[PDB]
Amino acid sequence: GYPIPTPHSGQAYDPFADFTAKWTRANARQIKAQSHVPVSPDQNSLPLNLTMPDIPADFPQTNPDVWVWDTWPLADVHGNQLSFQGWEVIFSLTADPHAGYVFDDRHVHARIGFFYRKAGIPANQRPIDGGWIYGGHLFPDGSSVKVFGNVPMTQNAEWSGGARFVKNNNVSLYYTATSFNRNAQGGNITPPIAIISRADGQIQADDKHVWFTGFDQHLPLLAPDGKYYQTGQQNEFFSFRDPYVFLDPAHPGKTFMVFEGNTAVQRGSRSCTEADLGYSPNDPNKEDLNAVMDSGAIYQMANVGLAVATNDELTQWKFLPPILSGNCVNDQTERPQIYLKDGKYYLFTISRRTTYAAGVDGPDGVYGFVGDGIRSDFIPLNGLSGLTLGNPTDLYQPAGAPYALNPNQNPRTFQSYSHYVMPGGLVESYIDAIGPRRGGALAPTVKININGTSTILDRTYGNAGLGGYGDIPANLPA
Repeated sequence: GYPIPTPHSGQAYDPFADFTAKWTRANARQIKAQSHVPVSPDQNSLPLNLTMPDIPADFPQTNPDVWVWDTWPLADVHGNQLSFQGWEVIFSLTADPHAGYVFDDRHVHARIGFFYRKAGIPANQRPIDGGWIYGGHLFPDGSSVKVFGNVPMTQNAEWSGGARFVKNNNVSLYYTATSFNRNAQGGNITPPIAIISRADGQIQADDKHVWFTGFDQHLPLLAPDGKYYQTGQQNEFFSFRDPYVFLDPAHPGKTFMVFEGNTAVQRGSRSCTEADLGYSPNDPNKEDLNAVMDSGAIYQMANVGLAVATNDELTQWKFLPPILSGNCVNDQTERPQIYLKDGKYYLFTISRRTTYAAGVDGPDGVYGFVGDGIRSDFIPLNGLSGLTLGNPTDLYQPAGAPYALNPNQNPRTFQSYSHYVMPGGLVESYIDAIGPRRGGALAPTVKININGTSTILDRTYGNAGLGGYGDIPANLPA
């Protein structure tokens, strides 16, 4: 019934070289191949080892005054999570739950906030909610939007990136600034503008609180080129965001960045090739290329981009060819991260069931690939499928939506999103929808065992796999 997965070597290339690993239809079709029809009253089709445990429906809010979603720690370029003066510090996308707009209209209102808590306390000794103290907006009002200059706009938002502890500034925040020009119906009057940007500030603390100064000067670093990375002009619905800045010890003088993009094509272009399908000419379960494009799969054109700093100050950056594409497979490979383990390079990226191309299916959650370098013939994890950890999902019934759950679907198919892989394979995420309840709160922290080309969610960790709500611990003092 199911096709032979596209094989991959994991072989490393020069980071500057023109080679892009393909997350192929033959690979992605492995996810449903590995699935089982759920046995009532169970509603999960995924392998148990690739399934996030059920989050309790009585979960606490991270903060009752703030919607919280995509979250990152205070870090260095190695990926270490740092306490500062005996505090743990996190940064979150933030919105107001009592301001007129509904949770799914969060995005255009997003402000980067910070939270803090005393370090060196085991999760099970903290308050159930993780004990995060909300410090407020990280950036001064009006500082971020200066990055767009004098352009027509109705909204601007601060989206995800990273905080690097490093001019008696000591924190560089890499994030995505986005500008919208929308009619009241949410229609684009002009295409959204998405600029990966940097703001530097100073973290300070005493015994009572953490606070920040600076972040007045926002530097535009990268906008899509329309050669490697799709622009608003090519596709008003383009994705360009989620900078992950890191050091590769294979390239000691360099600073790199992975990010979410789309394959740089005009929307509706019949641009998919045999290499995106990834079949043996002899596979009896192979697809026809034109048939795949006719099914509308040409609207799913995810890539993970790579950029390299061109000055010592990391204020100037250059695009390199994309390191992964999911053309005719999925439109979204979000929050890409490079995770170094056992001398290997893991690319983790988050994706959605509802952004899969026709004829391909998989859950919301974390996808993973392993290689010998940051530019590899990346090996999709777990039976050459790419699935690392999915929300419990029946792939034999419709997806529905977090704002309108299909009754025949697992009510936790949207339970978590924006999974971030921390040192020692701990995974931090936010709650979207659990049955009728919307989250905007941090999920229980979870643990994946990363073993070569496969992964197991650790059901010995915390309570049957679930650790503390919003448990984002520092491994090193700053």
